[PDB]
Amino acid sequence: GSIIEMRDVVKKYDNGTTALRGVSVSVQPGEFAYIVGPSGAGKSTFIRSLYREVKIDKGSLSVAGFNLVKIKKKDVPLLRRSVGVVFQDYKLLPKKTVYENIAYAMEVIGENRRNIKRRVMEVLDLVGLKHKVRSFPNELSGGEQQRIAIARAIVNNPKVLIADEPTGNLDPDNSWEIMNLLERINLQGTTILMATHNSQIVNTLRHRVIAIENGRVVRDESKGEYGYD
Ligand SMILES: Nc1ncnc2c1ncn2[C@@H]1O[C@H](COP(=O)(O)OP(=O)(O)O)[C@@H](O)[C@H]1O
Repeated sequence: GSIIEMRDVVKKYDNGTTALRGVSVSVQPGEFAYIVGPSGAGKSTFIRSLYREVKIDKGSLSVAGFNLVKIKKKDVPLLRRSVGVVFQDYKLLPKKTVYENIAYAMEVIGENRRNIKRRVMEVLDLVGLKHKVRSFPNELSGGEQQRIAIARAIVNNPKVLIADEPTGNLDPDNSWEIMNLLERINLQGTTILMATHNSQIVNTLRHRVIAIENGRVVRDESKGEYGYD
């Protein structure tokens, strides 16, 4: 079945503003989708709802098998275990080695010695930074920081990866590197939802395009174009 199912989802903030006005999106496993649209359209409310940070007021929403309306807050961490989140403002722990930044998310859930150092070296190979396993974050470039952040978000192998403007703070070439890493992640099966306003990326790296405008899905196309300024 669908890994993300959103039907007639309404999100009203307490100040009367309605960020989502009955949005319906169906995402199969392994899909790679861009979330585009003018600012204030509700892109980030859309994605924030996908890991239960935002609670919807009306409609149905299920992510990775979890009914997000009925999920108990005590279970949201279990939801996050299947739903990794990458941010614009990549922020690693500064007094921790690259290895420790990645290993923390596995130590939390109590993974044993064996799987931790194996899994950390694996994801370090994926992001191509195993040669900096013992470096701290600020000897790392910006693009390298976002790559380690992405490694952290996928260390527990989540089924879904929500990326809010992953390249928003990176120059063109480092953004291509982030997109290539996201692509290889997607090819391994991870469903990737990427909110973005980089039209070059969207138009060269053709994937599904979900365009939101004034809280409503205005466009949902295979290998679509960016379609904005
Ligand atoms: N915490 C909040 N309280 C009230 N209104 C909010 C809140 N967060 C966002 N909004 C409003 O919801 C709408 C969508 O915002 P947002 O989801 O951040 O849009 P986008 O990500 O497309 O820029 C805007 O009108 C914004 O002002």
